[PDB]
This record gives sequence, structure tokens and C-alpha cells, in this order.
Amino acid sequence: ELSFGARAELPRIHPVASKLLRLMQKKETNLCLSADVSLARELLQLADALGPSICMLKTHVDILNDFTLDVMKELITLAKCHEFLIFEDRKFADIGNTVKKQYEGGIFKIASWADLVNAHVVPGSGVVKGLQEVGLPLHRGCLLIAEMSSTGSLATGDYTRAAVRMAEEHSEFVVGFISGSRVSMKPEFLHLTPGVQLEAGGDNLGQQYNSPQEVIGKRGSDIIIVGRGIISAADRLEAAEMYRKAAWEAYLSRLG
Amino acid sequence: ELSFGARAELPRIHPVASKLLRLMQKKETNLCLSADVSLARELLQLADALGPSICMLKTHVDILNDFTLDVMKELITLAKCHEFLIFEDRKFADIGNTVKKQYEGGIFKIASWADLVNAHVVPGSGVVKGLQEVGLPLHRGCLLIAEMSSTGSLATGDYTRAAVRMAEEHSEFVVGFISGSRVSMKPEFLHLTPGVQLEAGGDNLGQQYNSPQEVIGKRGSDIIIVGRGIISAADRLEAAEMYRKAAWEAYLSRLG
Ligand SMILES: O=C(O)c1cc(=O)[nH]c(=O)n1[C@@H]1O[C@H](COP(=O)(O)O)[C@@H](O)[C@H]1O
Ligand SMILES: O=C(O)c1cc(=O)[nH]c(=O)n1[C@@H]1O[C@H](COP(=O)(O)O)[C@@H](O)[C@H]1O
Repeated sequence: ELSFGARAELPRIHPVASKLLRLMQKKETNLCLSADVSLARELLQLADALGPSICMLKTHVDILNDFTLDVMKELITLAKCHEFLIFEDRKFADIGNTVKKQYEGGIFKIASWADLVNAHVVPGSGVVKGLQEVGLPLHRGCLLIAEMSSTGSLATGDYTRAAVRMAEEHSEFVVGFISGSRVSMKPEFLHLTPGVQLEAGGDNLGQQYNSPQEVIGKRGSDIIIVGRGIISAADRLEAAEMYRKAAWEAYLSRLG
Repeated sequence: ELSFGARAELPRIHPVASKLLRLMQKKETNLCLSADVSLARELLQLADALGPSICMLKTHVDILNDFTLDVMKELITLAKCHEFLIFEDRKFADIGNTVKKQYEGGIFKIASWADLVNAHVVPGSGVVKGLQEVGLPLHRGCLLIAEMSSTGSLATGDYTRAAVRMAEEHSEFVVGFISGSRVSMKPEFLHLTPGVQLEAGGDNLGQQYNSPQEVIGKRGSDIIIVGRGIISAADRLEAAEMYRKAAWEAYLSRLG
């Protein structure tokens, strides 16, 4: 198993994955903040304060009440300052012809500011083809959703294998997966795992939690995605540091 | 097999389905326009001119370059005038806690103006639970994506059966499906079928077309969803009338 720094140099590494892996090793962070807030001011204050602790800030631009492209300009300034990637968790899941417009256009212009986006594989590989026609020219990357954290997920067995094949056949654009575990044996591919909290439990709408030690250490994933475990805490900086130290030590102990 | 007018009166019918089925029978239309345009002025001019020919106008609010909630106010005025439902084809596909915010909030406030939305079933039933916590109080309905028109679709076999079970277990909110065919044997549930053109063919990004006669007449669906077959035509009114007459006659001939 290679360190994040060595994976950043693999011959077939995507430039976006390389940039991410480099700053993960430099900053000793494999934490992605899920900035699940409705106010631009809270999004930007979290990005600034937690920026040093995170490798990535995950957005849902479509729950932000006061979205403007200028908010995203301010977010990019913080991402550059503190060295993290921006991941818009849009979960593209339509035919190729539709997702290309949803990615490039409309009010959000996601491709203009998001380093990473993700897509469901259920529509077939046209979803990736459509996104890549916008994303390749704009030097972006994509994650495929191979497994989900929610109760009753149908992303199991042959579905997960199809996601891995689709990623591996589109390595020019696909840099990894949303998954609960290592699903690809190819080290050029990032594994990002949501459904993470230090304590056992869930929410009232099908979310299920596992710990950083379980998903990084035992299940072999690279990055934890954490929302409420940080966002709902009083001191979001100390919460982020707890999650960072947990995920980083779990990674180190798997390396040996 | 019951007429649309008789299905509108079924004991377990959802109010949104009833309203739709009534206006389908009144207007002799089972055509849903896929208004896949980037300009509000074009969206509204299509809605006004084609309103009499359609039972439903399907939107992708996130490809509209000049979206404002006022554009949707003008769309509702036309929907009321001409008697059609508004369907936002958002394809919600996240955990329940996330989709409730994506449906109610952000810039689009989809639940405030959309009669219908749709969701993927891959995350499990929490996607429906989350949407229904916004949609039930706002008297809205939802369609579940049981089959897809695109090449390589994984929405087959056990996946399609899971979508039908999920719909049937959430009949308070779920009024039907996006599908290629009749997938539910319960007549209270609408079947809407995209991937429709009069001529054989496809697009360059995995879209596959079947005719109105095939999907309404042979495959037993209720409503055709048509984008480019109308939108790319010079005379979009005559194109809409051709699709309406095709879908309506296919429906009548299945009734006998
Ligand atoms: O793509 C994702 O990040 C995602 C996939 C998944 O399987 N589960 C999952 O929870 N998510 C997202 O990750 C975040 C989880 O947030 P918390 O449950 O608050 O930690 C939410 O923004 C979800 O939309
Ligand atoms: O939910 C949908 O309407 C949808 C599902 C699907 O399986 N296939 C499909 O094409 N669609 C949508 O229906 C429309 C098809 O448009 P045309 O191919 O131009 O007729 C697009 O807006 C797609 O996003």
C-alpha cells in the first residue's frame, strides 16, 4: 500500500486526484467537511476556520438560500488559501444530454467552480460521457457513487461492480468513488466515505453511521465525509480536528 | 382497463393523479412536453402555445439561465389557464435528510411551484420519506424512476421491482413512475415514458427512442415525455399535435 504522497505520483493518476493526494499528505488530513448549511456567511466562516483541517469541502449548492456565483468566488479564495478541493455533491443521475447542461449551465454553473462532482451509475455510462464533455476541457474530475450509506441502498453486488468498471473505463475524468469501503483495487482511484460519526447511531431518515477507524482502517477507504458530526457541534473547529486525527491515524495504521 | 376519467375516481387515487387524469380525458392529451430550453422567454412561449396540447410540462429548472421564482409564477399562470401540471424532473437521489432541503429550499424552492417531482430509488426508501415530509403538507406528488431510457441503464429486474414496492408502500405521496412500460398492475399509479420520438434513433450520449404507439399501445404506459422531437422541430405546435394524436390514439386502441 502506497502513501497518499506516493499515490499522487502514480503514472495513471488524474491531475485533480494528484493535487488532492499531495495536499492530504502535506496537511495530514483525509477529512472532507460536508458543509450542509443554508447561509453563505456560515459556509464561508466554516471554510475559513476549518480550511487548515480539511482536504476537501463538499457543497450542496442547491440548499444555499443566498447562492450567488460571488459566494463561490469567495469559497475558491479560501480553497486556494487553505489548500482544499471543492466537491459539489450534485449526484448527477440523468441522461448524458441533460447532465451536460446541468453541469455547465443554469444559475449554478457548477463546472466553473467545482474541482469535483459526482454521479450515479444507474443511467449507464452516458451520464459520465455527458459530464466529461464539459469537465475534461475544464480540467475537472468526477466520483462515481458505488455504495451509499442509507438504509435500503440498492448500490450493492453487481451494481457496485458496474460502478467500478465504469470508473476504470473513464479514467480520463473519473478519479474515484463515493463508497463505504475500498471497491477498486487500483490505487489511482480515491475512495470517499460518508455516513461517518465517532458515536454509533443514525438519523430519522435512513442515514447510518460508522466510525473513522471502521471505514478508513477496517474498510480501507481514503477520505471521510462528515456533516452533522461537525456542523451540529458547538466548536466546529475542535470537532473537525477530532475527525481529522481519527481518519489520519486510521490511515497511518493501515500503512504500517 | 379503465379510461383516464374512471382512473381519476379510483378510491385510492392521489389528488394530484386525479387532477392530471381528469384534464387528460377532458383535453384528449397524454403528452408531457419536456421543455428542455435555457431561456425563460422560450419556456413561457412554449408553455402558452403548447399548453392546450399537453397534460404536463416537465422542467429542468437547473438548466434555465435566467431562472427566477417570478418565471415560475408566470409558468403557474399558464398551467392554470391551459390546464396542465408542472413536473420538475430533478431526480432526487440523496439521503432523506439532504433531499428534504433540496426540495423545499435553496434558490429554486421546487416544492413551492412543482405539482410533481421524481426520485431515484437507489438510496432506499429514505429518499421518499425525506421528500414526503415537505411534499405531503404542500399537497404534492412524486414519481419513482423504475426504468430509464438510456443505454446501459441498471434499472432492470430486481431494481424495477424494488421501485414498484417502494411506490406502493408510499401511496400517500408516490403517484406513479418514470418507466418504459407498465410496471405496476395497480391502476391508481401513472406510468410516464421518456425516450420517445416518431422516428427510430437515438442521440450521441446514450438516449434511445421508441414510438408513442410502441410505449403507449404495446408497452402499456400512460403518458409520453417528448423533448427534442418537439423542441428541435421548426413548428413546435404542429409537432406537439402529432405526438398528442399518436399517444391518444395508442391509448384509445388499448382500451378497445
Ligand atoms: O455523496 C455523498 O456525499 C453522500 C452519499 C451517501 O451515500 N451518503 C451521504 O450521506 N452523502 C452525503 O454526505 C453528507 C452526510 O452528512 P451527515 O449525515 O450530516 O454526516 C450529506 O450531505 C449527504 O448528502
Ligand atoms: O425523468 C425523465 O424525464 C427522464 C428519464 C429517462 O429515463 N430518460 C429521459 O430521457 N428523461 C428526460 O426526458 C427528456 C428526454 O428528452 P428528449 O430525448 O429530448 O426527448 C430529458 O429531459 C431527460 O432528462
